[PDB]
Amino acid sequence: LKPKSWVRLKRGIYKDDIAQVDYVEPSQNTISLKMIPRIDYDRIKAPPQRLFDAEKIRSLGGDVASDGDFLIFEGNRYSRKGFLFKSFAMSAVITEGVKPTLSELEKF
Amino acid sequence: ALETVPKDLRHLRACLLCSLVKTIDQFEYDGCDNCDAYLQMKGNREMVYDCTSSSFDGIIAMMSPEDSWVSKWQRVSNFKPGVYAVSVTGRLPQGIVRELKSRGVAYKSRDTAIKT
Ligand SMILES: [Zn+2]
Repeated sequence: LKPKSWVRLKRGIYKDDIAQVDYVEPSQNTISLKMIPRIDYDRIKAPPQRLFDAEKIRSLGGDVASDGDFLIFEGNRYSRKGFLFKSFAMSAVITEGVKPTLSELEKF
Repeated sequence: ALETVPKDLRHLRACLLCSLVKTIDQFEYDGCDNCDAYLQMKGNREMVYDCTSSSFDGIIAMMSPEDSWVSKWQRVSNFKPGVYAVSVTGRLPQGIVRELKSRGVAYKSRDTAIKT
């Protein structure tokens, strides 16, 4: 596990997706991960990886809060500059065999 | 003295200085049975976080610090009977280490785990 490295979430809607290791917690409990969201922006719920659209999720309304480039939506989901920056458990990700292809490297 | 053993398996921490394993509540209430005279960990949750780390390898029950080979292996033959982890990973804050050195207490890492 290294800073700015890449892991993959074990479960969730982001399962098997490449996520950059944006920050490593000193306590070794969680890590902050950079991800391209897979969200319907609350339009379809009563999905492919897409850049986080702050204006779209603000227009849709519901559980949303912006500080600027940073946004909190849909139960503490953190996004910034079109990219999710969210903390995930070290047991909830796989830390080996992950390398970005060129597309993921361009993405992150 | 049952004060040196956990009452439950949640939120267990290990003292980075003597590898004593207690619940964080026990560390907050009665402090470290082997370091409170040098740390004053009683009644300070933040200081408990600073000096005790939740992350450790193994559990060892210790009964005879003067009559145990594992006590010699772990360098815990001068500590009170309790639940002692095999390896405690972490490091104290630099200020606390310098305070211990000024007092005269050398700080040796308890992380005896083989790295790579
Ligand atoms: Zn201790």
